Amino acid sequence: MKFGLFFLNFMNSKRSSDQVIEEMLDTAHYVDQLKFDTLAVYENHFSNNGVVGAPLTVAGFLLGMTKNAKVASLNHVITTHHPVRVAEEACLLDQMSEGRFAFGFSDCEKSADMRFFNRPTDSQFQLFSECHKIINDAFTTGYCHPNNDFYSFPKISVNPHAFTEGGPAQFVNATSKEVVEWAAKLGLPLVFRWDDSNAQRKEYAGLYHEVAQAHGVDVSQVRHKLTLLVNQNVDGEAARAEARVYLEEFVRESYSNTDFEQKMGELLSENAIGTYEESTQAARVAIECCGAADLLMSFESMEDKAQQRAVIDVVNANI
Amino acid sequence: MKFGNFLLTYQPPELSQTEVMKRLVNLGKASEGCGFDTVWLLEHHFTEFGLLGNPYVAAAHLLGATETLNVGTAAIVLPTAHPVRQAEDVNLLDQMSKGRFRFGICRGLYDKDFRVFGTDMDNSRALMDCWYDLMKEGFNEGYIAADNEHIKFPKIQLNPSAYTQGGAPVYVVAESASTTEWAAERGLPMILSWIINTHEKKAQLDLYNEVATEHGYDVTKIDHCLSYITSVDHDSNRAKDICRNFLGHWYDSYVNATKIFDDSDQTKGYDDTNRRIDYSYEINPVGTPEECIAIIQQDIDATGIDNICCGFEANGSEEEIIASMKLFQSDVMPYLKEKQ
Repeated sequence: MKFGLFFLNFMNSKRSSDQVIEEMLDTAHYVDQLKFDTLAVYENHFSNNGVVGAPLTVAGFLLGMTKNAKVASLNHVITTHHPVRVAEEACLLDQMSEGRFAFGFSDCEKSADMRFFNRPTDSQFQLFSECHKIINDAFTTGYCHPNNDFYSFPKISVNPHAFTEGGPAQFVNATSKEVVEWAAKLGLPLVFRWDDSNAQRKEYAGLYHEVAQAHGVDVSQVRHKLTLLVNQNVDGEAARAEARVYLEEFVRESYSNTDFEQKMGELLSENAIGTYEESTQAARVAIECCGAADLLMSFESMEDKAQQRAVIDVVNANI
Repeated sequence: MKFGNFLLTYQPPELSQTEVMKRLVNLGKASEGCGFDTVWLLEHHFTEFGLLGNPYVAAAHLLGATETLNVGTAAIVLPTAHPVRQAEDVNLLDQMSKGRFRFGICRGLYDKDFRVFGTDMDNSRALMDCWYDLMKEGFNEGYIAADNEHIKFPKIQLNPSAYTQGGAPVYVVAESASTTEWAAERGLPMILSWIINTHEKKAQLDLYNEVATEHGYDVTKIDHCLSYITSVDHDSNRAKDICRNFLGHWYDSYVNATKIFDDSDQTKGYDDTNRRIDYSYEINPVGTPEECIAIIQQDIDATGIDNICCGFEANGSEEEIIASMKLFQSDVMPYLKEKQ
């Protein structure tokens, strides 16, 4: 059972690109000496909810800066990119850090993004599935030969080749029903989104399982993770007020007045927000509903560093 | 002055890819220990000439691994990537490193890079010129957009925000003069071939100058660069020997890099050479220290430029590559002197 961090790096009127970026760095430095085994970075473009578009870079920087934690890209949208860049970057990361990089990717969520990157949608999934083929080819072979309706070029070697046989550890982010299917077929772990309802993770979770079955894969081993937001305050109202102030834009952005109030209260209740007893309990249920072997929390919302930092030690001393 | 260590990540026939990645990181680190104030990286796809095709990422690793060292990308091939994505990367880089990143750009020499990255082959200069603007604009405004035959994307916000005012310092790796001109028009500092000579160099300058001036820049602060390949040893004969072999390899490798030439693939759309190079070791810091020292001052005294960056991979081994940088640090480094 593994634990770790993750940075969304949300910027506001109260915290700016420079602030967040540092704080993040500041924290990775701290955690390094603890028992957190992984750091992940959230990829986000053109809005205040995630001040990073290239998770692989930050990954490199943190990789270069740490001694103990694996470091991983949380949701690299390979759907809107050039699989080669991706692959080169990834093996590269694996090579330079010598086996300390993990590769979490994902399909494209915001519709727009896809549009902005010349990406048509009629192929969105296949396009995705493809990129991965290739990325995956390279990983395993050190080469590639596309020749698809999506991309065509002559065969090539993709340097540096890859430290880790087969390539770095991979994972997919659970955004759609159709993705968990595919992912299950190849029997590869997932990462459950903290913004998803407990039920949602369940379905998916189960879904995965059911499919893992029906095809052959022996996922007894597969380890999935889950991300959750942590925020504890001995004043539950406070921890709740802070967090909502914190997710306010995220929500108006992603869950378009679907019931801002409804959605919000739900995240407010499903995430690990509250007082210790409230926080800790909620974690627990979340884990159980989707069965994750790994928990990636995020202590970002906590404005006061001391408390935030004091929340971390606590979660640390647990183990 | 300013010293730099130049790294290609050229793979010798006796070193496996891994081996090279390791030596690559060790050198990046050792750099400063050797008196070098910047480490510069070349970008190159799919071949032994250069294994490192993503300088931003590499840069982030070393930048992260160090407190004060500086890192630059000797040659980011401008066109082949998306400006937005590059802007975010440089910006992250700049902000995370706290201003320790040098953005050396370049136009693009191998076809391959283009046939695979799916970029416009002929427009090579346009692109670079244009990409540059958008990026530029994002650099201080905080926004980016398009509207040309090149790309089209609507106004978006750009994160994070530049650390170093107006963006990271930009350099141009320029050989051509259409390009020497381009630079000058914006008065960008630059990097000079190690294949050309004193006159040749000095002459590129003038050209840079008559423009720089026509546009009112102060040629006095523009920091250009003397880029060379180095070989410091006591036996002048070994130094030059070793070096001769390197350039066979380099050259050969260099040549092969004009590979994907069997016509069953179209770059149609949907979505060569110079002359003698084997003797260019005669114009670079190769041989005893005394020999190095002279060769350098000469270009110095002739251009005014106080930044010379060198590449030691020629010595091949990790050890030799070091000795020859330590040698230099003690024996060449002290003895150089500013312009006229």
